[PDB]
Amino acid sequence: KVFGRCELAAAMKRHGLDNYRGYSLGNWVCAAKFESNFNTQATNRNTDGSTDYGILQINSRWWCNDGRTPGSRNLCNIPCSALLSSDITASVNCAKKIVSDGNGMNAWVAWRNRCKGTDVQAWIRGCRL
Ligand code: NA
Repeated sequence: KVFGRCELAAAMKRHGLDNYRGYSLGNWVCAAKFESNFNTQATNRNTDGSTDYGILQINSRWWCNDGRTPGSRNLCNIPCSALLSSDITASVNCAKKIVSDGNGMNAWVAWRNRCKGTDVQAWIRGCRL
């Protein structure tokens, strides 16, 4: 599923992300825009052979099992395929675990480089929320 901007904001808010660990909803929508262009089925292979999955490009090195990332962990206890569903539930819930682990949203490179310190509210402007 490919979401509209406001459409995904509304879905993320439904699933408990708005101000989760002090991170406003705009932060989450901005991260998703630059990670996946709002596509639940986005995948990208990393140089170490791990792969990032879904709307927030969660990494099989630590957070899910895909069967082709040797010596990795599965801290969200899920197959990586779970992070590609039209239903954003598994991605939101594993993201809550990642952002709560010490490094906050700096875990997401696109967030650090393109959203952090920006006017992230723009990302929810015009959305019925
Ligand atoms: Na893994």
